[PDB]
Amino acid sequence: MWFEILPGIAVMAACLFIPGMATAHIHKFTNGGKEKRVAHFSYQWNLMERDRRISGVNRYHVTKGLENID
Amino acid sequence: MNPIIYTTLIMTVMSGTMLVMISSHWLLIWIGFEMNLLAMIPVLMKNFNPRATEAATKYFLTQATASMMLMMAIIINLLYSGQWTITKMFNPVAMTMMTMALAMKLGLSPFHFWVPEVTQGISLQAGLLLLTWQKLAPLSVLCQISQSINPNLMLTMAMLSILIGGWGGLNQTQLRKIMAYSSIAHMGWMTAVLPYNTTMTILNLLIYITMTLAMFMLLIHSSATTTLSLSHTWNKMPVITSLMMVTLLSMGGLPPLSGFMPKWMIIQEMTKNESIIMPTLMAMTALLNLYFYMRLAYSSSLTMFPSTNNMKMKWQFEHTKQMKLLPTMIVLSTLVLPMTPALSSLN
Amino acid sequence: PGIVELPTLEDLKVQEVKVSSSVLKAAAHHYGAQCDKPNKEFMLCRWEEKDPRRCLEEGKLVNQCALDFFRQIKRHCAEPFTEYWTCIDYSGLQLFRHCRKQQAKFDECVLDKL
Amino acid sequence: MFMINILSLIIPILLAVAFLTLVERKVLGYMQLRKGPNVVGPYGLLQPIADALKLFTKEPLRPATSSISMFIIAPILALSLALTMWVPLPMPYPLINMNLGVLFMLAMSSLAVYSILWSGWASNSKYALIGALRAVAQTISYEVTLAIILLSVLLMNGSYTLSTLITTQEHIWMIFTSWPLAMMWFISTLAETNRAPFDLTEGESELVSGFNVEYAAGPFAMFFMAEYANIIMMNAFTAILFLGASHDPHTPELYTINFVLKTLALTITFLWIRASYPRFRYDQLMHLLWKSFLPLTLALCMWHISLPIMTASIPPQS
Amino acid sequence: MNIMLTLLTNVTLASLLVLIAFWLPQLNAYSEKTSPYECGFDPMGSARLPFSMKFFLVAITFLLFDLEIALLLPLPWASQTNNLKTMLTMALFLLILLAASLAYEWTQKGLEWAE
Amino acid sequence: MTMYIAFILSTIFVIGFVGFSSKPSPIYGGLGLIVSGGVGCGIVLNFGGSFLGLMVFLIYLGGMLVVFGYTTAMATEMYPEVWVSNKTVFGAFVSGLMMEFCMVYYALKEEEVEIIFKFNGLGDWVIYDTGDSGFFSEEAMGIAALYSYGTWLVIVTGWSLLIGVVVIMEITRGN
Amino acid sequence: AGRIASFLKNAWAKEPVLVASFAIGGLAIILPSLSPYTNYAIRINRATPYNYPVPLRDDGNMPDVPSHPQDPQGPSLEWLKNL
Amino acid sequence: MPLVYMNIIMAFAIALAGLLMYRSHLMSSLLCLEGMMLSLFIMSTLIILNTHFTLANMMPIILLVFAACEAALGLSLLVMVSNTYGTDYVQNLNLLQC
Amino acid sequence: PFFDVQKRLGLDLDRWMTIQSAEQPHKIPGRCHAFEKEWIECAHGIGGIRAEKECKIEFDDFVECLLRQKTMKRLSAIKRQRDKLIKEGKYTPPPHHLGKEDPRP
Ligand SMILES: CCCCCCCCCCCCCCCCC[C@@H](O)O[C@H](CO[C@H](O)CCCCCCCCCCCCCCC)COP(=O)(O)OCC[N+](C)(C)C
Ligand SMILES: CCCCCCCCCCCCCCCCC[C@@H](O)O[C@H](CO[C@H](O)CCCCCCCCCCCCCCC)COP(=O)(O)OCC[N+](C)(C)C
Ligand SMILES: CCCCCCCC/C=C\CCCCCCCC(=O)O[C@H](COC(=O)CCCCCCC/C=C/CCCCCCCC)COP(=O)(O)OCCN
Ligand SMILES: CCCCCCCC/C=C\CCCCCCCC(=O)O[C@H](COC(=O)CCCCCCC/C=C/CCCCCCCC)COP(=O)(O)OCCN
Repeated sequence: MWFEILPGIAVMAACLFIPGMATAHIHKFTNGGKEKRVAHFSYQWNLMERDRRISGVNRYHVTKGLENID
Repeated sequence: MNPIIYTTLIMTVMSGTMLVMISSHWLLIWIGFEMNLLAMIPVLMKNFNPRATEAATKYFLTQATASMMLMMAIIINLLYSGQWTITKMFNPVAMTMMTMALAMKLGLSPFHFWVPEVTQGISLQAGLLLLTWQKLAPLSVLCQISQSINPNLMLTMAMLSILIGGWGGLNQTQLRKIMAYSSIAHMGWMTAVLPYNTTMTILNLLIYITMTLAMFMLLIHSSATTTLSLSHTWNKMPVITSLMMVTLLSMGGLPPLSGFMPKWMIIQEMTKNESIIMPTLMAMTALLNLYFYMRLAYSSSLTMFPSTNNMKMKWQFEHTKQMKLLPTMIVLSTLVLPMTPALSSLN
Repeated sequence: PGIVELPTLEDLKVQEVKVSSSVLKAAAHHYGAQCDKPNKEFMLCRWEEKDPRRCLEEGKLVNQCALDFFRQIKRHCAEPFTEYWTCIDYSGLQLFRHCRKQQAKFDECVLDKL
Repeated sequence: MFMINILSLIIPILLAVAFLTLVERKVLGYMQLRKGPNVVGPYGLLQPIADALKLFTKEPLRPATSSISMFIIAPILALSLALTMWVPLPMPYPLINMNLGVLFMLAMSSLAVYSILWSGWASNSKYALIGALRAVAQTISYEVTLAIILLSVLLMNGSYTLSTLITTQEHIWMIFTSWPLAMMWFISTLAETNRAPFDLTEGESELVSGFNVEYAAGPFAMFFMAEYANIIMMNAFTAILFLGASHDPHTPELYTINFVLKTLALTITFLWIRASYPRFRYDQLMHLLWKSFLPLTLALCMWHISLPIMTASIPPQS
Repeated sequence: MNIMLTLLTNVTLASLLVLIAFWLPQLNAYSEKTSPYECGFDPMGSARLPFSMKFFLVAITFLLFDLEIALLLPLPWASQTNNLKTMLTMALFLLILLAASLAYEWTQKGLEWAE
Repeated sequence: MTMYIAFILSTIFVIGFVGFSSKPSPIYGGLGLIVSGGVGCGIVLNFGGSFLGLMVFLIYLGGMLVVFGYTTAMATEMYPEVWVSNKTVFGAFVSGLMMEFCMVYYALKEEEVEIIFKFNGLGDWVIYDTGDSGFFSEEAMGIAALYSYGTWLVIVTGWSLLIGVVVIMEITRGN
Repeated sequence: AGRIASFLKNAWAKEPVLVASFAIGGLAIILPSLSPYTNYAIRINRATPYNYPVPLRDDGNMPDVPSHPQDPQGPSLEWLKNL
Repeated sequence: MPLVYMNIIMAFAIALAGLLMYRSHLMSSLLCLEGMMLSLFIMSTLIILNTHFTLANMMPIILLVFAACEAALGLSLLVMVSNTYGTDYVQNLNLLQC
Repeated sequence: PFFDVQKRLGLDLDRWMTIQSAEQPHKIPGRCHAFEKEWIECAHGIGGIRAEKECKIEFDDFVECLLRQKTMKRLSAIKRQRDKLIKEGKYTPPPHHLGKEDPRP
């Protein structure tokens, strides 16, 4: 044997691992490494739009902290 | 069919009509129409046979089309003015579609073909319901929007209804089809005066309903659906034939009978406007309805037709079921003209 | 039907608060505690006038109060606040729940200093 | 960058389906005192590749009496829908983040039945037609109760968003709160995927190949892939809905591993159930779903509406 | 936009698989090969003849029971209202009405298939 | 002019309507209605109505499954008709397509009153909202208000559904 | 009281599914009216601030309205933290 | 109005026209009825979304409910007609005349 | 015809959903709340016939808000003139209408 069924299960598990890990890594790579923003409502979308406008590089992920307020 | 289920369906029909009559929201009025139709369809098929099935199918198709156009007119009115209240109907195209949909529901000419067919295909009780109770909701809606109504379309359909009712009734030997064409002509009379005075519409509706109830109850009492089967009633119950003759005379509009009152008041109201030609044509045309009522009276009451041997057995038995409101309906159908000024309480 | 009155572009200029959403969320509770009065004045003007052109000076006062608040935070609690808003910013939903140590340190800093 | 994500989702799913065929064959063999594939490749590891290459190099037949357009459309719809039903699943992050993910799965799954319907009708043969009407009956059997069970379970989530299910079950699995609903949902997913004991549409003993009897080669292969992808997807949905993995925002790999293990266990349970039971009669499935499942589901829906209000345990996010 | 791209990608992959399946292998079609399968003997009638539905009444009931699902789906949001007593009365009213309709059809033999 | 997505979706909606209105066969008509339901879901989605679009798509999928079964049972014949198998069906289909194309050209190049009012186009982005507020979906709150504001609607709807069950049982009784 | 007990036993012996369904439905119908936390759920629903609280103009005659969020006046959520 | 409004109204008119002209099958006309219902749903939803009328978001659900009732009614009548004639042709419903 | 049962008993069966300016959940306003409010207040109690004439201005404003026909007419006129100017080469549109602006929060 019954442990000879295991290689197929391992291959299936490796195949099924790929989507979740790939999605997580691609989300991190395209969002500054910090977990792509969720906007289920218009207020969060407005926050994201405001962030994009003040970044200066037209990207919402770049964040301006206390050094941007002189 | 279970009596409890039948009573529930009748109450659902009446609930839909009352919801139409008491609502202020267009959606609730449309819902009332849907509920009324849904409960009405099985009542037409209570005695199951192919003719009843065909009548129910035709009725369903006509009324579903009418309700679809009704909803579209409501939505167009909402689009051009965000109003759900039943009022002057701020859009003219929506008003035209609304008028056509309500005319389809009532059976006004040009859309009058379904009425003779559905009436002939169902039983006399179903016909009574269809030709009396089913006129209330569309007429109430038409009364509530009478100000925004276009006279040219409504008057055209009313005159066409009177003409077609008379001409179609001239050709019938089946009593249910005669009743249907009579209903078409009376609907035409009701809608002719609607743009001028809704009180006259209500008065005509009430008088017509009374006469129709009396006629249908007399027909149910003497189980006749054809002219020849009604020609036997004199040899079994002559009083029924005499009362039917007087009620038929009343339906014709001859004074001093109660039937004459709505036509008289509508003619007066139309002459209070300018409107001279239209009432003249309407009266001349109602002469045709009088003609075929008179032919029915000739066949059933004023002459005696040959009978059969087996009527002797029927002579020995009495009518089991008794209609408690038939005498009052006959009296109201015939002897009510002197109380005409009481119509003031209708407004 | 008449011309629409509009303020000139010069009348619309003001010192801008240019911090991202995560910084604002991190500082929001203390900002609402400290800058309450000008914000309430501006909101009352906004909801009574029903016209944005009549409450511009109040908006400028709101901006100045926010700038003063953030200048104080910079002057006294720079690093704890930076850690707190970095923590808040990492989250995709920007959740308060996942960073309580940083919030506690920032709260202690502001309570002692100010 | 988004196309890379689409490919990284859809290619591994097809590989998982291909190797699930082998895993099912081996599990059934070992439960039947035999081995299963173990010759072509070490431990039958190359058997799926051989099956696919044999099927795609085999002649495809268009029946003389069949409607050709629908006959070709049906497998395309099946495979594309099976691929699409994966995009809102959070693992722990979804490819497509929807406000109403659950309703999207409901609608797409109820669209998927037309693949079987149209293939069976367009084949223009009697066994295919019988399979198609069995599909109609099966959908009528399971749909209403499936939807009500979903609503009852999600009344504790607070929304229809799939990602909220992770935070809802942060401390306890949802199966400890709604295990009767979990049982009915499991049987409903068995019926929804045309799996034994509810594999009525194929009806192998009764109907030869049933709905897909006319189909051969590559077109036939597409139907098989769609069905097995649906198996895996429905079990992943069940794992997310009832056995909630704990998610660390700085280590999503742990969540992914745990979730994959759970869905693999559920798929192996599907294979076990197939190996263990006989087939229903398709009127008996409708009677089971309408006379036993439906009243209990309505009662439990009433209970799950009432319970959060009585206990002041209403979820957030109106 | 992303969902449209996903739909396009999936449909394109399925279409390409069909295209490869139909253009790669060798085709040898002749009339016997393409004839309808009925276990080795020619079918008597057509498969387009009417096929009776013994569960027709349950199918119509499915149409009505399906619309009550649309009425019950907004319930998660309805639980957030301030007047929880009116909402809970109305949710139970709808579900009791739906159970009564099942009880009526069950007792009138509406769930039994025609023979 | 922005990507014309809504206009394309509405055109495909009209095309599916023409497809099932030509009445080629019930099997084909149901397919056209399914396509129309899908594009209508898309049109409503592009306006913020996610719930309503998904709901109408689900409802029409169930309805068309029942219709497919009923077509197989009661509305079949030896040679079912397609849009190119009959001169009447093909003529109606082509007439509908040409009417739609004529109306589109007429309203797109000119600014004319077809029947009700006029229209110049510009894409339906213009009349949008630029509304910036909320932790909730306004459509969801409105639909959920059925259980607190719409008590009368709930009553009449539930009664009508129960009556519909009774009505279909009475109609199909036969005898 | 004696025939209904036998009816209950027969139903449990023949249709356990229906017995369970009816019991669950009845409990769900009657329990919410007897629970003390229903009003707690109502209060929690009423305490969720979806929209902005527009302040009131001071006319000098509202002692019960706070002049600052941290003032002792106004409603309190202290009951919620103990729940 | 925009182009989408005209397109939806055109779809309604086409479905109405489809219902008005009968071919042979009754089921086709029932499909046209459902199409009119769908068109009305889409039009009302677009109007209500555009004007941000919050309490009107629930009317199209009611419309769908009564559409389902109407479709069930039509299907029952079709079952009866087919049981009578073995076909759902509208040519067979000619027992009653005007 | 119309039996005002609601008015007689004070029930409010459907009046809550008749107009856009009537108590929406969470106080969410309609897009044309002010225009409908003014049209209703102006026409209240004077009857239908008088209202159609003396509240024509408020109703016209409300319909303009609802459908926005004059607004698109004006915008299309402006854009047509701008396109004509650029085609002959006499406008030179500003940098902030071409995407090279300096955005503000
Ligand atoms: C998994 C999905 C993604 C994969 C990505 C790849 C997708 C590949 C695309 C799908 C098709 C795959 C099939 C591959 C086999 C070739 C089939 C066909 O294209 O070849 C021939 C196409 O050729 C045509 O018959 C005529 C020849 C070319 C027509 C001239 C058109 C003008 C083109 C200009 C040519 C000049 C030089 C080209 C270079 C510039 C058809 O021959 P035919 O026998 O019927 O079909 C059976 C093929 N057999 C023999 C293998 C069994
Ligand atoms: C005179 C003859 C009487 C008997 C015949 C009655 C015929 C009609 C059937 C039922 C009568 C309808 C009256 C109820 C109308 C509902 C509205 C009213 O009751 O107020 C509601 C109160 O709701 C209560 O729960 C009463 C409704 C309880 C319904 C019980 C079921 C009765 C239906 C049975 C008959 C219907 C057909 C048969 C199906 C079973 C809402 O109150 P509230 O939420 O504070 O305020 C809303 C405003 N907000 C939003 C600003 C807050
Ligand atoms: C304090 C307040 C709490 C409120 C009450 C809560 C407790 C309620 C307790 C009862 C819950 C029971 C739920 C069970 C639901 C179905 C029960 C049932 O009766 O169904 C069976 C049918 O169920 C089945 O037999 C299933 C058929 C398919 C079997 C396929 C394989 C079996 C599944 C293997 C294990 C599945 C594990 C499920 C969960 C997986 C994880 C999600 C009825 O069929 P018959 O015996 O023929 O009788 C009906 C007519 N008299
Ligand atoms: C009070 C709240 C109510 C709401 C909650 C319930 C939610 C929904 C549940 C009801 C759904 C519909 C009910 C279906 C009715 C079935 C009618 C029927 O015909 O019953 C027979 C079975 O006979 C019965 O009636 C079963 C026994 C009587 C009904 C079941 C129990 C009724 C209530 C008993 C318990 C009451 C409360 C529990 C108290 C527990 C005591 C401590 C069905 O069997 P057949 O299919 O006909 O078999 C044919 C093959 N030979």
